[PDB]
Amino acid sequence: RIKPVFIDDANFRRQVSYQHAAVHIPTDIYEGSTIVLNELNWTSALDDVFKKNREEDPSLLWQVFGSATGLARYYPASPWVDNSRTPNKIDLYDVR
Amino acid sequence: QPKPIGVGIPTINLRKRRPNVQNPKSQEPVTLDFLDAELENDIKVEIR
Amino acid sequence: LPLFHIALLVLFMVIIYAIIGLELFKGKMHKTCYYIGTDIVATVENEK
Amino acid sequence: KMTEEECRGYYYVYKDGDPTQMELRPRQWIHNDFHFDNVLSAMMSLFT
Ligand SMILES: CCCCCCCCCCCCCCCCCC(=O)OC[C@H](COP(=O)(O)OCCN)OC(=O)CCCCCCCCCCCCCCCCC
Repeated sequence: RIKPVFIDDANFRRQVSYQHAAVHIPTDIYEGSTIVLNELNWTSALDDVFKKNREEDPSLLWQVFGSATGLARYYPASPWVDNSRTPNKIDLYDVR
Repeated sequence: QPKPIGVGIPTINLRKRRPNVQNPKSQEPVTLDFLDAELENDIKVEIR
Repeated sequence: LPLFHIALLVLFMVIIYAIIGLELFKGKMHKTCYYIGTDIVATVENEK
Repeated sequence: KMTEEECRGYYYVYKDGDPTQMELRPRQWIHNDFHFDNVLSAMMSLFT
C-alpha cells in the first residue's frame, strides 16, 4: 500500500495528491486475484502520462482509465467518497 | 441545476425499510431537453 | 383389529391434549418484535 | 465461487431476497461439520 500526503485543492473541492494515481476496485472483486494484480502491474506506467497531461494543462480535472476487469485508475489521487466497510453504506460503483 | 431529473410521482413504502441496509442511489444523467427548460412556442421548436 | 383399543386410546389422548392446550395457550403467540415503525420481523443470523 | 483461491474478499447478501437491501460479508471457504475425509470422520457422519 501507499500512504499519500493529500494537500487540499481548488478545482477539486477535496484533498488531492498529484504524486500518484488512485485505484478503485469494486467491493465484490477481490484484489489479489491474478487478473487484478496483472492489471495494477502494467497500468503503473499510466501515471507518467497522467502527470504530463496535467503538467501541460493545469486546468484539467479527473483523468481515468476504466478497465474491463473492473478497475478504475484515476488521477489525481483522492480518497473515495464511500468505503464499503468503513461506515455502513456499501459503495456500488463499477466502471463497466 | 445540479439535481437529478425526476420521473413520475415519488412514493415509497415506509413499513418495509430496514434501518441499516444501504439503499442504492442513482446512475442517470441530467438530460433536460431544450423545450423543457423554457416556455415553448412554435418558433422555438423550429429554432431547435 | 387387535389395535382397536390402542387407536381408541391415542385418539382420546390427542383430543384431551388438544383441549388442554386450547385452554392454556389460546391466543398467546401473536406478539413478536419488529423494527420500530416497520412491518419487518427482527431476527438474528439463524434464528427463526 | 468454486475454488478456494476464488473464495476470498467480500460479497453481498440480500435480506429477504430484496435486491435493494444488501449488506457486506467476508467470503470464506468453509468445511462441512460432518464430512468424509478420513475414516473416523466418515464413521462419525454415518453415525449421525
Ligand atoms: C471391526 C472393529 C472391531 C472393534 C470394535 C470396537 C468396539 C466399538 C464399539 C463402539 C461403537 C462406536 C460407534 C460410534 C461411531 C464412531 C464415532 C467416531 O468415531 O467419531 C470420531 C470423532 C471424529 O469426528 P470428526 O468430525 O473427525 O471431528 C473433528 C474434530 N475433532 O472423534 C471423536 O472424538 C469421537 C469419539 C468417539 C466416542 C465413542 C464412545 C462410544 C461409547 C459407547 C458406549 C455406550 C454403548 C453401550 C452399548 C450400546 C448398546 C449395546
